[PDB]
Amino acid sequence: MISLIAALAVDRVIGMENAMPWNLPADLAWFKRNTLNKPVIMGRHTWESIGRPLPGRKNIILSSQPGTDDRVTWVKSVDEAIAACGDVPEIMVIGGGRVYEQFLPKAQKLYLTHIDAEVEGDTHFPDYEPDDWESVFSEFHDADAQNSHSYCFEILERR
Ligand SMILES: NC(=O)c1ccc[n+]([C@@H]2O[C@H](COP(=O)([O-])OP(=O)(O)OC[C@H]3O[C@@H](n4cnc5c(N)ncnc54)[C@H](OP(=O)(O)O)[C@@H]3O)[C@@H](O)[C@H]2O)c1
Ligand SMILES: Nc1nc(=O)c2nc(CNc3ccc(C(=O)N[C@@H](CCC(=O)O)C(=O)O)cc3)cnc2[nH]1
Ligand SMILES: [Mn+2]
Ligand SMILES: [Mn+2]
Repeated sequence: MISLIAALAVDRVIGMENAMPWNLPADLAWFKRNTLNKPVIMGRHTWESIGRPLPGRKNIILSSQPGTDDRVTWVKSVDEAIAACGDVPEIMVIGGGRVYEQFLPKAQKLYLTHIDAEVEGDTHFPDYEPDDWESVFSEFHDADAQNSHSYCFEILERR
């Protein structure tokens, strides 16, 4: 089972200049809760952006080039990435835009954070067919002293 997890600002913006230009500790905490103890697949630019392994998860990096860090697993295709996860119940695809596009056809489940923020982007989440997906969980949070936008956790499952 393949799932995508991502946080989307207005217009599906997910990144700018190889970062997320927001700061929402509560969303990072949701990301960790939903990924811990599962393998995470990411593209090389997202690997660079995070800048270090995510602990407690098997980190699998897609790149056409040989790997440059043996603390993580490097693979050269979608199918190799999936195989490197092994017999696991749930594989978490953690981006970025190019990787999300490739895994979205195989995915059964999306974990999307909808952030009420206007930010210029150079990377987007795929323009996914909404009719394909059932919303099974929604949880809205107002901004607070730690989280300077409102945000909504959503889980969708392919119908
Ligand atoms: N808001 C969020 O939830 C979120 C999540 C993740 C990332 N982001 C943001 O998204 C941006 C990065 O996304 P991006 O689209 O630029 O890059 P990306 O998808 O992270 O990485 C693309 C790279 O991955 C490799 N790759 C992808 N598919 C491959 C395949 N099938 N076979 C082999 N290699 C493959 C290639 O590396 P090579 O060039 O080495 O071949 C490619 O250049 C950053 O701004 C980041 O902060 C945001
Ligand atoms: N919902 C969601 N939010 C994100 O920020 C996000 N980020 C990525 C990729 N980038 C990142 C960047 C940093 C960390 C990170 O530092 N997470 C730590 C923090 C734990 C804590 O803040 O609570 C982790 O252990 O997961 C994870 C992913 C992919 N999907 C996402 N999905
Ligand atoms: Mn806002
Ligand atoms: Mn919805």
